[PDB]
Amino acid sequence: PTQILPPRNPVGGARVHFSNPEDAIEVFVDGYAVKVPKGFTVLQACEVAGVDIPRFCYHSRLSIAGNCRMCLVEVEKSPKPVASCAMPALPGMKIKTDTPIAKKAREGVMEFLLMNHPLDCPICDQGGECDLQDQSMAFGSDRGRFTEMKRSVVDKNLGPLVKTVMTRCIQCTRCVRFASEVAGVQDLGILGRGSGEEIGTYVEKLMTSELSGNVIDICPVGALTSKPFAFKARNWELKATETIDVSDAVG
Amino acid sequence: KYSWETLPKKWVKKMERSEHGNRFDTNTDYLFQLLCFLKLHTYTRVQVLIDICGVDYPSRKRRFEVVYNLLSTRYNSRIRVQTSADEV
Amino acid sequence: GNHTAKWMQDRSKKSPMELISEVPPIKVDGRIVACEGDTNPALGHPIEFICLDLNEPAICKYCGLRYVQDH
Amino acid sequence: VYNIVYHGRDQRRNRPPIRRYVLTKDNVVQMMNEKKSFDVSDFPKVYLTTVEEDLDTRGGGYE
Amino acid sequence: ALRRYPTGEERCIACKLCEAVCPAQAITIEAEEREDGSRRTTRYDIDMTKCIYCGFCQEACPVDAIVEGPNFEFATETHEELLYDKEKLLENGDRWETEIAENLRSESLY
Amino acid sequence: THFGGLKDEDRIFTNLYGLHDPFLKGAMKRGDWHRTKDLVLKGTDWIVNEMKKSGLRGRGGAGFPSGLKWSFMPKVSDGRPSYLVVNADESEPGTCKDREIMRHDPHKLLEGCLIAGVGMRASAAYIYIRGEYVNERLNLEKARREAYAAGLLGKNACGSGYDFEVYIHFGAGAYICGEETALLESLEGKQGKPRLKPPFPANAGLYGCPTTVTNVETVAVSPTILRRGPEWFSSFGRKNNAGTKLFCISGHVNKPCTVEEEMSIPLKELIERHCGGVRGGWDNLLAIIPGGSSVPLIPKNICEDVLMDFDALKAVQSGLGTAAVIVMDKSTDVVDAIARLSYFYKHESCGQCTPCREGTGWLWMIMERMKVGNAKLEEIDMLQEVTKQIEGHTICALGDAAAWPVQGLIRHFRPELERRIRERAEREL
Amino acid sequence: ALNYHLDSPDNKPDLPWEFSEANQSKVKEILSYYPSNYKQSAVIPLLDLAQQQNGGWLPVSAMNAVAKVIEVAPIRVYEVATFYSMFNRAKVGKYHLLVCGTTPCMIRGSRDIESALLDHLGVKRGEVTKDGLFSVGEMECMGCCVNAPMITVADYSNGSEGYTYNYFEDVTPEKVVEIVEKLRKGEKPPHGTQNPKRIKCGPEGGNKTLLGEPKPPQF
Amino acid sequence: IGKVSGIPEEHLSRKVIIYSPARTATQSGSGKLGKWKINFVSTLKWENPLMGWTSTGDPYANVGDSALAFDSEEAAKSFAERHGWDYKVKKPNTPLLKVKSYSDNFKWKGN
Ligand SMILES: Cc1cc2nc3c(=O)[nH]c(=O)nc-3n(C[C@H](O)[C@H](O)[C@H](O)COP(=O)(O)O)c2cc1C
Ligand code: SF4
Ligand code: SF4
Ligand code: SF4
Ligand code: SF4
Ligand code: SF4
Ligand code: FES
Ligand code: FES
Ligand SMILES: [Zn+2]
Repeated sequence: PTQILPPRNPVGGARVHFSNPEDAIEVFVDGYAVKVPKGFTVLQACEVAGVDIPRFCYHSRLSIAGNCRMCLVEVEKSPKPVASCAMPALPGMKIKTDTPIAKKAREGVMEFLLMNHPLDCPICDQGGECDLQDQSMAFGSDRGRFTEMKRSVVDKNLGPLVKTVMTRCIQCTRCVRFASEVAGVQDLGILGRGSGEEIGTYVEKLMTSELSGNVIDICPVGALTSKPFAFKARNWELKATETIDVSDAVG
Repeated sequence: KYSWETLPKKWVKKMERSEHGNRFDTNTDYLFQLLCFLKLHTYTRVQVLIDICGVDYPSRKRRFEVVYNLLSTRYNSRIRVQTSADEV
Repeated sequence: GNHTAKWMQDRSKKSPMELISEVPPIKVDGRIVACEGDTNPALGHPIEFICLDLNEPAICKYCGLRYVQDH
Repeated sequence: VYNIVYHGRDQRRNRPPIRRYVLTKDNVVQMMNEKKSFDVSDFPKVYLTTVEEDLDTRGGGYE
Repeated sequence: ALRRYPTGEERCIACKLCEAVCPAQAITIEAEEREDGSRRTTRYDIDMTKCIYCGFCQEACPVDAIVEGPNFEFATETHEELLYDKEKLLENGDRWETEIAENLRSESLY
Repeated sequence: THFGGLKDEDRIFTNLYGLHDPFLKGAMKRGDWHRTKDLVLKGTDWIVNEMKKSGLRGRGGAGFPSGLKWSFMPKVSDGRPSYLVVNADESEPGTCKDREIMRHDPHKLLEGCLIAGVGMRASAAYIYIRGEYVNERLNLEKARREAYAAGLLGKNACGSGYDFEVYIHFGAGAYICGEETALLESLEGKQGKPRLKPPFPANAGLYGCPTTVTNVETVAVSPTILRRGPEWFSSFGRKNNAGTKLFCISGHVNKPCTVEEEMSIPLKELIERHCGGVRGGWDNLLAIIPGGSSVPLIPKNICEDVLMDFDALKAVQSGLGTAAVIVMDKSTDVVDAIARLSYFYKHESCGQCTPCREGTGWLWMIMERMKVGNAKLEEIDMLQEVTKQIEGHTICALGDAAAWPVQGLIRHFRPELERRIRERAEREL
Repeated sequence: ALNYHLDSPDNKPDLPWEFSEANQSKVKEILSYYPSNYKQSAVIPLLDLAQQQNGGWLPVSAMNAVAKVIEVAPIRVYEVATFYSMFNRAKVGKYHLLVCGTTPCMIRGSRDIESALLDHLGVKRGEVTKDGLFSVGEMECMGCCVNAPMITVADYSNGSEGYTYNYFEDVTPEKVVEIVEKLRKGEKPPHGTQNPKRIKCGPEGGNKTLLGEPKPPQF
Repeated sequence: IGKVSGIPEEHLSRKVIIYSPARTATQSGSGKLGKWKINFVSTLKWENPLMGWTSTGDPYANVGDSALAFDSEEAAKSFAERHGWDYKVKKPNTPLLKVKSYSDNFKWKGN
């Protein structure tokens, strides 16, 4: 009745790059059609729809993974919540990001992540700027039923840049993908299986690669943090200026 | 709500809400005229200006929003007539 | 120490770093410890589970206490 | 305690979205013509409150 | 008073939660990985004059590192003394620990 | 009708018990490699059609209709050489039906590699032997060297014009590596971590090349399905479910044995006839895990008249997986048995996805509490809810396979769990 | 079992390690199976070959050598060596008796199997005996299930030649201690069902199905 | 509307920067984007020599970030031009949602 719907622009003003304006696949994100290029994962078909789907290991620059199931939107006619990060949007697919099954799937997974995770948030360097804290305080449940012995992991020596507290790390594999692909040095690894999974070099091996300090921004958890910025500040104290850099001429 | 039926449609110009306290976001010209209504009216008797809350939205074009609260001691109801007037 | 020389100018009372580096590491049984705090789980720090796979003592970050495997 | 499903218990975000729909002149003239008469019970009820003298009769002065 | 763990070691890991929760922004915390490796506050200065004594710091602190001692008798001749220095005068809570530990052992039930 | 009776001339896996020679000169006598040249010459579409007509369903846990699975492979090869990974690796608790095909008549498995390869336009078969099957993969490499020397496999499929070679990979002790989307990776050289399904193995699986992962029993009955009658095969079992499953009656039966027998057989009939009987008589039965370990329990009140076919066991709120029926009698601690199953799923869970990686250690902790009684009567509803949080969300069906034993234990023996909890309560105070 | 490396004189990336002869040929064959590229596929067989060659465990030098042979960064080889359970990364003695422990064994006395084996050997669970001969290690389902309790020995005495991964199934505490003593005495006990009256995977009273002489059925 | 606003003269010749704060690189979440903020450079912050804490002198130290956040570059520019500031709008760098799929990890390197 002459409603005023919100604009529903992409999640971060993200420019959507059509390879051609012909193969635009049209999917329904919460009953609101969006035209996404062919090949867009459901997560990107929602980031085109302004819906911000909580992701722990899905980095746009990095490869796609299922190392955790924090996204689990419910598409129309699938028997199980599909991971939005890897499910390619098919034409006509109806994505329901806020249906009770999707929200229960998100709460389920954010309980598993916070289950074996140590209570290091006060002593965690990334305490304020944390995907895990900001997804638990927004999509995860308000309470945790796990009252048992969490697993704990020794702290690997990854050099004079990345302070490592692998107990906090959720084994989403984002860094072991960043070092293999973008940094291209292939030193980090997901050693072991099960909860015993440990991320880092199997032999004590400082991350000799440059460009491997960005694993901290890649890391959705405090685990991998800047050792130079050991604890000196907090995510809220820091006044940020959008400066440029002058060390190397890449600017 | 009875108040919206009798009120001249032009006076409740821009907006109208229906929870968290009902409001008639009106226009600055029809404001004191709208405040004349809702008071000195048999079925809407406010008589009590509780509050006049200036609210500043810098990102609007009409920056401020002079939120007149109004209690109706007779009918036990509270209406929040608003406006919008910039700095000048 | 040097960090402790920034906030403490007394330099006669032992620096907290030494007060915690002189307490012996606590033997335990398993591969994971609790270190809930002093004794009362509500008057100590959030429980921090420490791994004892290494041979050297693994300190508790919040309390400085040290735990060893004691196999 | 052992049932931590939240979206059912949620209060901050478990609310119907704001439905801000526009009225154009056609709608309000339709409504004014539809409102044929203001029969009683289309009027706001009065908050009736009278005063009545009482000394200590509520409970007998003992509450 | 900044509490301590029974075995020395200031209880104040520098999370900055009290610096964040403080309504008057009295607490100024600067943190540095000490040589031992465990985080600690190089600067923990509560400005008592710029402080509302609301106990938010006692609630926000995760390890009960900062608590309000029942002292309330610390009127100072000069304002500069009233600004409680970085972890040195708030470290006088060790004297008040015998009462602060009692109050915490009796209040922790709430 | 009334199923169960399979005559010795209808058992497909002759020399199951290794009584006769497994290799050639002992396999040709059992009909192996009989006239595969004609079959390969009969084409790929005919093989797929006869496999679909025979109604052969997946012998592995998935239970998918084979043949229809083989029709998923691309017809026109676009440069990617379609593979055929045979899922020899089992590692499912209770399941030895693969261990009696890798050894003890492996030539059926090799001929099935070839016949399914020509069936699904494949170009090489990677028999992913379970890592621990060292003697079994040694027998299978012996039979592979034989079928290479006898011109059966390699550069001419049994003298035909089909180039098809069987390579034998072997994992190393990982139930998770056995999964269809994880076999491809554990064979690609990487860790045995499943991949998500949106890329299906038939579209981009092994090395990115198309492939279909088939359990040895499905690929190994394929030869005799084609050489015998697809009508003869489908003449067994009920309407949809048809064939002769290779069972493994595992535990707490006075005569545990793996024996091939017609599907849709009454579970009680199988127990009472072949493996002897539930130790201490049928009235001593406590529960039965009818499939492998990836399937809920059967509390002996719906185990009398339940048929060992996919459809009926699915309709009984359970599943027929590898049909590795595990029997448990009134003497066992069923909660301890399911606790050890959940420990197994905690150990053999490649940890790639959060719902399984963490919630399975959680299920193991809750089961090792409830088996003592250290829990609270409302945790049995947390345990149900934890399992339902794991089930639909994991990358592969191992999440299922880890939430299903505990879900079945709750659903059926909730009286026993509640009894242990109340007995712990009364033990205190 | 640590999921990382602690250096030792026996085990460090400094030590030179490379496939011995009578194993370079196996390396070449294993790599011949899989294509020219994608030779990473051969990390499981090459790692198992290195484990057989080095007497039962994988030193970091061995993983580095497998990585050089297979041409991937050593982290990928380390990732696969810590993932798969059969790859022991610390010495497990000469035999490493693997007694299954899953439910189809647990209900059939496999806990008693392991306890008898442990108290006879005298090691906690996975510690190697002071004799350096034996070590016990729990393993999940080993396939030998109808053969109800089982124990797998991994003869690492010779190395890649006398490497026998025998299945001793249907065992009992007495059978297990007998097997261990006959193993320490040097000889190789006969694997398969340690319980006669049943053929392999048989119904324990003589098989009841496969009786008639095999023959080509009516095709 | 700069003169009627009571702001002192010396703070209406100020040079501002109307940016849109980029996403905090540490956390991959866009819930703080699209809020254009005037950035009064306000660089002058010494250290009050008695205690370790800092001490600004510019009145516009914090209000650039705090409590003054518009919702569109047009509203922010209209604001900084009413008050007579010399705004230099710094456009926000937005990400390309390049098409990507799972099946590209398992690509076949032909031979
Ligand atoms: C939880 C789980 C358990 C599995 N167990 C087995 C198994 O025991 N044996 C096997 O050959 N394949 C196993 N698989 C792989 C497939 O489910 C399926 O069995 C195989 O890919 C194809 O077998 P089919 O062609 O007979 O359906 C398992 C997969 C999953 C997800
Ligand atoms: S990453 Fe650090 S701050 Fe975030 S939830 Fe984990 S411990 Fe807390
Ligand atoms: S270290 Fe960080 S980036 Fe790497 S897997 Fe763990 S949480 Fe993810
Ligand atoms: S009571 Fe604590 S939090 Fe509150 S103003 Fe004072 S120091 Fe800050
Ligand atoms: S006093 Fe409490 S809130 Fe403040 S830094 Fe110390 S632990 Fe954190
Ligand atoms: S966590 Fe579970 S579902 Fe996910 S890959 Fe590992 S075994 Fe499969
Ligand atoms: S990030 Fe998409 S599901 Fe893990
Ligand atoms: S019980 Fe699973 S193999 Fe022994
Ligand atoms: Zn501690």
